[PDB]
Amino acid sequence: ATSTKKLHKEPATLIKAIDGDTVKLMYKGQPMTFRLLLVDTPETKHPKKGVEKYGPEASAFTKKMVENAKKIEVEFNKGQRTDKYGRGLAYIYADGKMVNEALVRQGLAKVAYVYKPNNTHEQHLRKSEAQAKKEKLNIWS
Ligand SMILES: Cc1cn([C@H]2C[C@H](OP(=O)(O)O)[C@@H](COP(=O)(O)O)O2)c(=O)[nH]c1=O
Ligand SMILES: [Ca+2]
Repeated sequence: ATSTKKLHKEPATLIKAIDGDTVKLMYKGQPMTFRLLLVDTPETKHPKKGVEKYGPEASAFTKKMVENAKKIEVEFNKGQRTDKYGRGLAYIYADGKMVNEALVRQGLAKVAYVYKPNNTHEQHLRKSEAQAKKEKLNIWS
């Protein structure tokens, strides 16, 4: 934790975006896929369901946002660095834009998994979801 000052923000290079909630970044030389902490996007794959309303689109935001971005950083919480899959969870940042929250403020996502204490950003995306719901964004539509 040295001086850092809480959570640290590490650069990274965008490789390939899967959907709203998941992408492959080159965090410290080495390809790796990442999961968005406290956040869920309408399922997109797994037949165990099908295209969740706002699914395809829900992924038509994270992609570019990352592509249109010239640089991006990753913020590790305080809990586990990755989930039982090899996919690390963080609020991936894009030009100071909280994708996880960005997507939340947009009605393209829901607040899922708040983990203790790997959720040092709860409230934040919470107020947003309330705003995207107080008006009726996509889902909450
Ligand atoms: C976001 C998140 C997902 N996970 C795991 C739980 C879920 O398991 P299960 O798939 O078996 O239901 C899965 C949901 O991630 P997806 O939104 O990619 O499905 O990832 C965590 O353990 N901690 C997390 O913060
Ligand atoms: Ca999802």
